[PDB]
Amino acid sequence: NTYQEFTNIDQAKAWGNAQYKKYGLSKSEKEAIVSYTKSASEINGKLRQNKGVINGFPSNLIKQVELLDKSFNKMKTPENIMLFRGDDPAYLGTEFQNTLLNSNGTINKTAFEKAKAKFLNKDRLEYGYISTSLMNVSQFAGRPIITKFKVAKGSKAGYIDPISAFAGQLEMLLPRHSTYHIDDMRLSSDGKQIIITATMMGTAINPK
Ligand SMILES: NC(=O)c1cccnc1
Repeated sequence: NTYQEFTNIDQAKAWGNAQYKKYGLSKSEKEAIVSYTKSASEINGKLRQNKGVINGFPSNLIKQVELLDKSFNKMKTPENIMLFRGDDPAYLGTEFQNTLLNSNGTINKTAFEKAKAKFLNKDRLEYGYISTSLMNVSQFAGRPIITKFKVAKGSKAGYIDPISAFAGQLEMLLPRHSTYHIDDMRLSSDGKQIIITATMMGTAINPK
């Protein structure tokens, strides 16, 4: 299976904007998505902490989460696509927070081997929503960990960039409680980054 990889910002925006125009999101769904782009770290943090159980959340956050979940009934990718993220060391676990990079700003080889043993050829379940970009955009592309997600035609995925509170992110949102498989992990040419290739399986949250 081949996955569409956008190579040009204008081409990516054109395609994304075309997708967004057809979603027919409701007023309430749009409000929930706007708020997500302002408060994603709080929302995803609480989802991770509680392993996806939202019963104890404030009433307004339950409503927001259920609206985001339901919005994916309208938001699917029309083709196999590649999506991107940049992550900081803690993404690999607490043990990598202050050990992944050496004093030169280069990936420590012992940490890289430990990360490979931990994640290579394994599944990973994410309790939060996954914010991605259509390309490796500048804002996040200098982070030490770059992930390329292979997302199959028909999968829940939404270009929310047109109503995001923030610019330059080419943001495609993926549903919460998604599982992906780490296929490949290697250092970059200059040794400053870990490039991860993963295959998106899909989400366990499927209302309606
Ligand atoms: N960390 C990221 O790559 C990212 C992508 C899109 C929106 N927000 C964050």
